[PDB]
Amino acid sequence: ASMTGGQQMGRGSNEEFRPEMLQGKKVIVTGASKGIGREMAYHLAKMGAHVVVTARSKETLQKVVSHCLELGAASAHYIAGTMEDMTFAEQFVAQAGKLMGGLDMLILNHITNTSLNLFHDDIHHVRKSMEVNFLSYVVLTVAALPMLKQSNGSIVVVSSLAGKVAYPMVAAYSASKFALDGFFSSIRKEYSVSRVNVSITLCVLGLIDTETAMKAVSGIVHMQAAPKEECALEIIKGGALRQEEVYYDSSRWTTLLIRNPCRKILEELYSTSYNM
Amino acid sequence: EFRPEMLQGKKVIVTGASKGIGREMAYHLAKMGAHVVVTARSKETLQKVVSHCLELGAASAHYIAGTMEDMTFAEQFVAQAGKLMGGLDMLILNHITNTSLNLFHDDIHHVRKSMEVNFLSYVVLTVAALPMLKQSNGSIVVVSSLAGKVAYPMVAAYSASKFALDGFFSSIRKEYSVSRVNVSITLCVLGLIDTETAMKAVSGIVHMQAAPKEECALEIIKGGALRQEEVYYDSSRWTTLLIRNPCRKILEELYSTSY
Ligand SMILES: NC(=O)c1ccc[n+]([C@@H]2O[C@H](COP(=O)([O-])OP(=O)(O)OC[C@H]3O[C@@H](n4cnc5c(N)ncnc54)[C@H](OP(=O)(O)O)[C@@H]3O)[C@@H](O)[C@H]2O)c1
Ligand SMILES: NC(=O)c1ccc[n+]([C@@H]2O[C@H](COP(=O)([O-])OP(=O)(O)OC[C@H]3O[C@@H](n4cnc5c(N)ncnc54)[C@H](OP(=O)(O)O)[C@@H]3O)[C@@H](O)[C@H]2O)c1
Ligand SMILES: O=C(C[C@]1(c2ccc(-c3ccc(F)cc3)cc2)[C@H]2C[C@H]3C[C@@H]1C[C@@H](C2)[C@@H]3O)N1CC(O)C1
Ligand SMILES: O=C(C[C@]1(c2ccc(-c3ccc(F)cc3)cc2)[C@H]2C[C@H]3C[C@@H]1C[C@@H](C2)[C@@H]3O)N1CC(O)C1
Repeated sequence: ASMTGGQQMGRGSNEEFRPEMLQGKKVIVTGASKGIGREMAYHLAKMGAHVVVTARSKETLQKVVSHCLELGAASAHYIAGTMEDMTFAEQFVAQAGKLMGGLDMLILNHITNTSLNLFHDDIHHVRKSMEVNFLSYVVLTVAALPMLKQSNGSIVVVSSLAGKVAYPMVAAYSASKFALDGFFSSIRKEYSVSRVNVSITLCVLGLIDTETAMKAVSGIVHMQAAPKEECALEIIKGGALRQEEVYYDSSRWTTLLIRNPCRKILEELYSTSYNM
Repeated sequence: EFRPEMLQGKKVIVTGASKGIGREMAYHLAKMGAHVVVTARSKETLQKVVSHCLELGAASAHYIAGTMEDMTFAEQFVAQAGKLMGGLDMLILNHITNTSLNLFHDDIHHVRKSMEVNFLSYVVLTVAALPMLKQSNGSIVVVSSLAGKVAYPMVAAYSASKFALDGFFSSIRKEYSVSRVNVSITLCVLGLIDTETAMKAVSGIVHMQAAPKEECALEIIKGGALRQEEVYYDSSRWTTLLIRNPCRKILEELYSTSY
């Protein structure tokens, strides 16, 4: 332990993933009682990492923690509460970081319960989507940044194809996912010039075979769903490799067209438009 | 091709119209003979715009002062304006909360205020205006930015609110298409303009070739009247070439076959 030293990241480490990259890493996973969140928890447990999981259900989180330790998690803990409460979001991070003695990766995955419907007048759902899916993520980031700066850590933001392109029946949801891109892509550029060695991974996902998604699309949307296990891993891979964006969808056509080279070009052209 | 006669007698709302691009839009509409209801917080500055609008030949010109931080004011403003003009043909959403260029550290109050003013009030204003716009087969004009399409440092909260506008309004545009709601949605993606606020905020930080606010305001009205989905306005030739996302339109068309 004390007689041990070196680095997992060398030549090729920016390109090829190894589960050893997550060995002994301190990770937070939000919305981890089910779906992709729970699948990410499980993969991190297997890779030999420390985990602190959160969601509103204490019972469901207990089950995840139990199973997480069984898979070989360096440590597994939960803190239950709602991400509607900005005070809970802020203290959760400090309370979670106390448990692990720091933080290497912050996985922001939770969303407020959403169903497919046309927008008419539900301003409460518009506001709640902005608060839970976007604002809580900002609060969690502010609370986690001192620890991530110490560890030269990572922020992993779970977004959607609906956070890159427009879709009907998800206006409030899509607004909150687009906001994530605007916010986190802007601070990534600030961290670059301020030499803050905290990476930011935005994960653009298509349909995933989670219970919630399958029930929500039932009889409304007829689309191929990708497996939640592989999705969870691809998210962790991009985070560990410090990739700016991760794309995961069933369609070959999506993977080919989702990338925006012109955005990357426009963003480069203003390096020469910035003072000290 | 646009014609100023398209706005002749039209019932238009212009938000954030006491100065800059908003005031320039209020002036162009008055020249075209539209009925106008302008808003911002400054009663004095709005009076000057109304007077200068009636001076340019507006069919009618009114102002209602108040803050877009108050969702109740936003909702009631539309009904109030709708009572004044006897309906609505165009809703121009232009206001934003006062923003300066700074690195993000812990200002969650500015993140929340940016989402409330620059995004949420736009949604509130739209909900309140939609019955009238459905009657007139009207238009919604959303003033966004290049920072609402690409990432920029020192504007995290602002950029988040402009990206949110794209997500929201582009999604409801697709819903209006399938629900056969004949209300068009124009998202205006603007580059650096020569307004007092922007010229002051970029001073000693960034320099460019500031596009004129007069022409900008007209290009916004043009896109709205022509019912264009998106309007792009910037001084750079390279921006106009790279700003468009054809692959997004292609991907959006592929998922139309799934419901
Ligand atoms: N599923 C897909 O097809 C798909 C596609 C694209 C993107 N994504 C993204 O992937 C992520 C995970 O989706 P999923 O389908 O795996 O979700 P899921 O199975 O529905 O799980 C949602 C998780 O968030 C928690 N949560 C709900 N409300 C919350 C609140 N108020 N405060 C805190 N946590 C809350 C849930 O537990 P409690 O209810 O007990 O709180 C649960 O752990 C989301 O960011 C989603 O947008 C998924
Ligand atoms: N100028 C540029 O370079 C540029 C570039 C890209 C995009 N844009 C977009 O263009 C639009 C207009 O920009 P501009 O440069 O013309 O702005 P501006 O001169 O700063 O005008 C802002 C307007 O919003 C009002 N406003 C501010 N806070 C308000 C509040 N809480 N409630 C209601 N009204 C409020 C202001 O007046 P009061 O203080 O009296 O209320 C004023 O009428 C914005 O959406 C901006 O993002 C501009
Ligand atoms: O982000 C999600 C997943 C999801 C969604 C969103 C949009 C549509 C969709 C598809 C074709 C259309 F034409 C219109 C809408 C269907 C489902 C699920 C349902 C609902 C909203 C959102 C998050 C979860 C899970 C929530 O429960 N997705 C799947 C898309 O690839 C991006
Ligand atoms: O949207 C605006 C205008 C504006 C802004 C935003 C970002 C930068 C910028 C430039 C180079 C960088 F590298 C980083 C940031 C500079 C100015 C102005 C200042 C401030 C924010 C925002 C709205 C108004 C006017 C508000 O008063 N713009 C001009 C860009 O083409 C898109």
